[PDB]
Amino acid sequence: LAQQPWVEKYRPKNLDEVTAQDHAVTVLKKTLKSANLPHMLFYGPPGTGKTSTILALTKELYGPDLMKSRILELNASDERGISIVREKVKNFARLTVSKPSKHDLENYPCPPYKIIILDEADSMTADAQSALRRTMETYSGVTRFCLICNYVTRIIDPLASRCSKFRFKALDASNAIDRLRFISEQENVKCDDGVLERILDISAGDLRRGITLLQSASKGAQYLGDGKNITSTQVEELAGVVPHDILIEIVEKVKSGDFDEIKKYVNTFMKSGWSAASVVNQLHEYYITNDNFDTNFKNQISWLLFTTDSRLNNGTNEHIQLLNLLVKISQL
Amino acid sequence: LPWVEKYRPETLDEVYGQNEVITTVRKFVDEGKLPHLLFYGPPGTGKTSTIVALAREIYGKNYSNMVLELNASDDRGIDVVRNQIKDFASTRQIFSKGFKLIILDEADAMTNAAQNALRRVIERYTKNTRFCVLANYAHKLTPALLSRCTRFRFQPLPQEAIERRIANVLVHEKLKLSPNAEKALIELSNGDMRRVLNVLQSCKATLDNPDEDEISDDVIYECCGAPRPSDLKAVLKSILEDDWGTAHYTLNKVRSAKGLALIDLIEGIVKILEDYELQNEETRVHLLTKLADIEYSISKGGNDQIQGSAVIGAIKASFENE
Amino acid sequence: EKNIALKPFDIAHKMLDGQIYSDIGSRNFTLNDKIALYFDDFDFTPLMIQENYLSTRPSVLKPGQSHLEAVAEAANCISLGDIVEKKIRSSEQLWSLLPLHAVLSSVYPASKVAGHMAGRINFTAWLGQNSKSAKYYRLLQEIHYHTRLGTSTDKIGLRLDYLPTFRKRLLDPFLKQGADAISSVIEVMDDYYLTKEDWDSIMEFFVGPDVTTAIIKKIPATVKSGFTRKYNSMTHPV
Amino acid sequence: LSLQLPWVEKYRPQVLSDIVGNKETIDRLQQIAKDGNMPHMIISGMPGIGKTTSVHCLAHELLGRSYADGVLELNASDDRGIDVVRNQIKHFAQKKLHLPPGKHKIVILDEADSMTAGAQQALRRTMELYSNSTRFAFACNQSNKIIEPLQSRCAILRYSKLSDEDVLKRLLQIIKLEDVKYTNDGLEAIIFTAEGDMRQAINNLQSTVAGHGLVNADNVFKIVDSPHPLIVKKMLLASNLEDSIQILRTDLWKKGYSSIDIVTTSFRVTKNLAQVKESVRLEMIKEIGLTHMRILEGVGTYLQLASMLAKIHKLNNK
Amino acid sequence: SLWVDKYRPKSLNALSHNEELTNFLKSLSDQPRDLPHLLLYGPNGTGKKTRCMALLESIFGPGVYRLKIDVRQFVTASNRKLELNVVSSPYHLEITPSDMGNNDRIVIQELLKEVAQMERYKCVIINEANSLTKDAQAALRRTMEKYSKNIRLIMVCDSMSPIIAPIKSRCLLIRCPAPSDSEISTILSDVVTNERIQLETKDILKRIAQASNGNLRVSLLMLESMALNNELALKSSSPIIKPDWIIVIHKLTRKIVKERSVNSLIECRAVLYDLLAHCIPANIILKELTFSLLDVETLNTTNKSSIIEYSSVFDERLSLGNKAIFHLEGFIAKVMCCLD
Ligand SMILES: Nc1nc2c(ncn2[C@@H]2O[C@H](COP(=O)(O)OP(=O)(O)O)[C@@H](O)[C@H]2O)c(=O)[nH]1
Ligand SMILES: Nc1ncnc2c1ncn2[C@@H]1O[C@H](COP(=O)(O)OP(=O)(O)O)[C@@H](O)[C@H]1O
Ligand SMILES: Nc1ncnc2c1ncn2[C@@H]1O[C@H](COP(=O)(O)OP(=O)(O)O)[C@@H](O)[C@H]1O
Repeated sequence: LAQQPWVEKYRPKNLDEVTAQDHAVTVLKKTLKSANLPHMLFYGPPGTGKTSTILALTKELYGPDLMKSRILELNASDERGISIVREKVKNFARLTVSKPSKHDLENYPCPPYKIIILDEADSMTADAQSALRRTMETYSGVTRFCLICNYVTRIIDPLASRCSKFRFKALDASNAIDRLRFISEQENVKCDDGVLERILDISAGDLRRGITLLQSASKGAQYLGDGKNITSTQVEELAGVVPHDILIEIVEKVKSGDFDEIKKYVNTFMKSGWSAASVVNQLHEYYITNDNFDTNFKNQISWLLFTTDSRLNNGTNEHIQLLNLLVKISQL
Repeated sequence: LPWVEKYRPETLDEVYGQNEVITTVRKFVDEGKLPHLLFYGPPGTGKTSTIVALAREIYGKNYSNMVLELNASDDRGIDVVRNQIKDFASTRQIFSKGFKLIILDEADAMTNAAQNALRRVIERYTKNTRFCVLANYAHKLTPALLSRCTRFRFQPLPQEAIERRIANVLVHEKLKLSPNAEKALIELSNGDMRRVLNVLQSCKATLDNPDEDEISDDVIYECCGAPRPSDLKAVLKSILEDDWGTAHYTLNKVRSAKGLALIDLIEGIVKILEDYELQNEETRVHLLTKLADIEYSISKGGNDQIQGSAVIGAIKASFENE
Repeated sequence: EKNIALKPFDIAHKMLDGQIYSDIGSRNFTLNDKIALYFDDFDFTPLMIQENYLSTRPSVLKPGQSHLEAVAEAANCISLGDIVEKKIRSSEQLWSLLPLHAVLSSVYPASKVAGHMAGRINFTAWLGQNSKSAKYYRLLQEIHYHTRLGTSTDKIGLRLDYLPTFRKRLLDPFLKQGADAISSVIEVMDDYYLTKEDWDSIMEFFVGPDVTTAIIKKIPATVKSGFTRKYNSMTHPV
Repeated sequence: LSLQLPWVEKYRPQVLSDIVGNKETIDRLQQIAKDGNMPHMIISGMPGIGKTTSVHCLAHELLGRSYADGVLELNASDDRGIDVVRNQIKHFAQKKLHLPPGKHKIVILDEADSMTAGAQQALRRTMELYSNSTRFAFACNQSNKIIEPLQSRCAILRYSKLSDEDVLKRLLQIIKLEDVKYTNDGLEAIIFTAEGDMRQAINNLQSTVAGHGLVNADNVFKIVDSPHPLIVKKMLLASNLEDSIQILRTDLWKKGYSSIDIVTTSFRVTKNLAQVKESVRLEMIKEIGLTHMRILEGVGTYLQLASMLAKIHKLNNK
Repeated sequence: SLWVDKYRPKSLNALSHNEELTNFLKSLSDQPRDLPHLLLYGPNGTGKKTRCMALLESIFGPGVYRLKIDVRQFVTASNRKLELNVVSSPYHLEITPSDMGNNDRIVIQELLKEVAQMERYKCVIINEANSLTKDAQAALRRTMEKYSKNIRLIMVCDSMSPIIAPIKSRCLLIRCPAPSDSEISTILSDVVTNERIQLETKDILKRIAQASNGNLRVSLLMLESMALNNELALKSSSPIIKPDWIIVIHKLTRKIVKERSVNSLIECRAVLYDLLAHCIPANIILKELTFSLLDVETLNTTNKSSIIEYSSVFDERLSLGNKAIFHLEGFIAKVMCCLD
């Protein structure tokens, strides 16, 4: 048998199965009641159910059988660029709509149009979005577009004006933890207390990344072979997250302020293989949200962390950048 | 029908704010000496309006027999539209008035076709065809052979003319618009009439009662997909007054719930801060330099939370200079 | 005809002259003239400026500023200009940045260290060093291809770590044993599919105290003749 | 309404004596033409300086008549395909026609720097096969992108940007050859707008003459689609940062001027600000170039221009 | 052959350090059919490639070590034929796409498609996965999705940060920390007992482990060099042997500390040119120079902070630059100014 990711395995089938998007679900139901479906713009925090809801809407529109013949799922972050995506969209639109069978027509509305689902639309440049708008207005009769993005403000005004916008609220921590617990119970995954909370915290509330991390942790636990429960250290290891003890030791070494001690500790730390970017991110999280530091210290350390992150994003030596960042923080 | 086509003026007398260009074109056409024309400038100024007005002034009821409007950026292909132009050129009409009036909208998006096909099209059909070229952005026009035209630059329309046209559209469509919504629409379109008409039509579409409900600034901002000034002002107030934890929480919550990118948030915050009264110019220097650095780093990728906290810290440090 | 080669020298000498950077000299020779001097030969002027900006005696030093600070600022600007040049040459249609590269690589660093030439305007050594580096990288690639099946390392790791031990196993035995180490050297070479050409190339990668030119020259010619004769007298793995 | 020809095409250099800039390279080309020997040539220089125009002038001087098939220009990055261009070059070179003993067929390959190693080697082999019949001319933005075998069997020439004096001389010659009424400030403005670009200067002059007739600064800057240098100078030299920001927001950003034009005009004005110390000018130029790089990398926003003005003000007030 | 290669573990049972990782690899090899895509990240010379080869031997057998090398020619766009060295066995392939520079993407696509068409599955080991371009990484993720049935990737890199998120989610993260000094000492003791090397005390091995800074390859090669230099008899007073480039860099650091002048800068330029002309990477030179400068006992805290700041700045400039000598000379000049 084939293997399927848990993200696509536990997608809601129909609109009624979406938990914490009642406003968008109601608006989409009202639109579905109308015979005409306009272009749609699904925007909100990542991992809230945008793709799940559009897939459920498509399944209700076309039926489980005709759905695969009416959908072109594309990603705007394709490395091949604008030309390949636009050519694929044009080829999909040019092809005539497949004729539904009698069963599909009698059991489902089967609207004449075909739905194109484009993901990460906000990552497109202005020229790409203008070309997409030209294609949309060219084939508006046959193809209806659905743009999925995290920030509606990244989409140009001419393209955004043509799309009815649905805003998805960020999932409540209770709802996300309940969904993760249900998935773990269905998949027979043993977890200790607070493991799902740690997974959600690492994923920063993104339920997609949380489900992916849970599946990876389940695979790792199966490979462990002892049958014991998944622990927080395992999920931290699989996500590339530095343990809190090492971060506390880094903080103490910075607080002491001795240059030689900090250099020695950084040299020792670079031998353990932990990612420096994760260290910078966790240091930012620790220092910014700490009540024991005044406004001036945070003002300086935000710029310090920003400069270190900008230099790290350029593909530089992690040891030098980390040592410089720690030394600069220790001087505050 | 789209409101762009529906409310396009039918006569040269209805064009507003371009009096000098209108008079020059009228002098050119009234004597039957229409040359090759090039209309360049910002979008939504009245280029296509002027060309259709002059075409209907020349021919009138039979203008469709001589004019041909084609889009350069059409998905059909540059070769296909070139063949269409060549086919229209070979057409012959009984009346000898005028010439072949081919309109190439958005012909500047021809980074290869401008030197490949446009040169041949301009040269070969000189004897019997008058060409019109429309450009929107900077000089992508390949000046090597672009010089064979009459240049005409369109300047953005005055705000009073835009307001009058908006009022005319409202009274024709029986639409009621709040003054705040009108101000927001004018600010967002910044003189682009295409944007004004498209946003007005879409906002009318979103109304459950087009003939009874009133379009507010919230509807305009939702339709345009732009950051609301209220959200940006709330973020700026939280950053300036509240402590670090509250400012961080407020910024993240606002720019995640409302779907505002960090770069757009920075742009809006800068726009708001430009109107602030600051005693020390070092505050302005620090704000501008740090925010530009943060925006440049955002363009390259990087850590999003770190960049947001960098924005907060930069604003706080700059305003620490009073 | 041959004055084309002297043109970069003249440009570098004129741009490093401290007279044209004073208040009086700036009026006679404006900044546009200096950027035009750059554009006279835009391929060699940045290289010549980077080569010759340490050989000047600055007359434009600010009060309280030493020569070392001026050359450090010039080097900083030269690094920025190198980054700009890389961005220009990576993708086309960025040639509008040529004046910026002119200022960052030729004009500003010359401004910081303008003065009297202590010695002579020397041609840029970066071209020959780049060719030498390319040749040695090709040799290292060939050696790594030969020895990839026996060593668990990349090319850089082969250069940094394996080569000193290869030197100790392939050259020191000659010095300490005469011609008696030929069999051991050939065995070590065969264990890594190393040829005589590879042996010659390996000894050329060492710097500082580990240079082998004089050591190889001091080796008796009889030992080398016996080594090559014994290598040519037996088959080797491929 | 009658037959017309643009001044750029009408007064394009047809012979070597018509070229004003790069006097050393022009002299070398004139010596080559006088000697009557045509070897393979490679011309290197920044794009947009009319490198191929000198080769056209040399071909006109040498071949004279029979210019139909004697000279063929092709683009090394032609959309028709590299193989198609190479096959056309081979067909033309193998096609021999009666020519004077000192003359040969000339094939010019513009943008030859973009070619790859294999294509360059194949073209070198083709040129060597037909060396006695056809001479190959390659135009490249940089000579380092052409392989050494091509460089060794070719004469390398260096082409640079035209100076302001050459542009002024060419503009004066064009004005004398036409019915143009001009003033000194108009020509200075035209030269200022076109930084060594002869074609752009000629186009601007023709547009100004067609639109207003008399050539003065006001008419030139009305024709030109760049921010007015006086406005940019006022923005740069304002003693208060708020005034500079206000000028940028009102007279430049809200007028539809793109950020690229703004930074280019700022660079031009700062370069020619004779009333400011050259060190301050260099600092301002460095800041303008940094923001120009940021804009060319994608961030063409108003905030970058505001930060450029802030840094320039910080430099000015120390 | 060299002791580093002669005593390399050829099986998962022969590994001596990182016992938990060895158990994890054994468990992974227990179920060959369900083998996931792997991504091993850690410090250089810690045993990542050895562990990958040991896992391959555990899955397929000893035949994975019967390696043969070949050159594959790829005709890309514009007809620029390219040559890539591929080390292959009857069971797996090893590629280093970073050798092609920006042309790594098309090479990866063509080679992976060819391997998928040729085919239970063939394991492809990609070295220096962190230095792959983003387009190459996206193509690698696409080939992972398309050919997961016949291709099982084993990527090796020194840092997981350059790796993109989709690849991370589609693979299994394996962390390989550098061995401790005790484990390195045990390995060197085994090597010297196998080679019959006289030792006055194990403190010599302890010093070698400390001087190797956790690099097992470096420690093994240093032990072999020390044994060769001392007639196969290591004494407690035997000096630690360092590579030639490290000695040159230490001499340069001492020169910079001792004198700070323009002539010293010119001679430092000459030294840097000599180092660069002999296949010493610029980033390696900068890192070694910085960490030698930071180890000088005469420098105070302010000097060291300035040095590390300039090192960070010029390392960022090296990553974004083209001519390395420019950035290195700028860094040295800034350090000289800060010390003076
Ligand atoms: N005895 C022993 N040697 C090891 C072990 N792990 C690594 N090594 C040695 O370390 C050397 C270099 O390891 P390498 O495969 O290059 O790891 P990598 O470069 O970090 O991926 C090899 O030559 C091995 O001899 C181990 O567990 N036991
Ligand atoms: N409202 C919801 N109720 C239940 N599960 C949800 C909900 N929203 C998201 N999910 C989970 O998220 C996963 C898919 O996330 P997706 O919708 O692709 O994220 P995005 O919103 O970024 O498109 C599914 O496995 C699904 O279980
Ligand atoms: N000067 C003007 N006077 C009156 N209406 C105008 C003017 N300029 C633009 N419009 C309105 O804007 C709409 C579309 O503008 P259009 O001419 O298509 O912009 P562009 O100049 O980009 O072609 C038209 O329906 C027209 O009514």
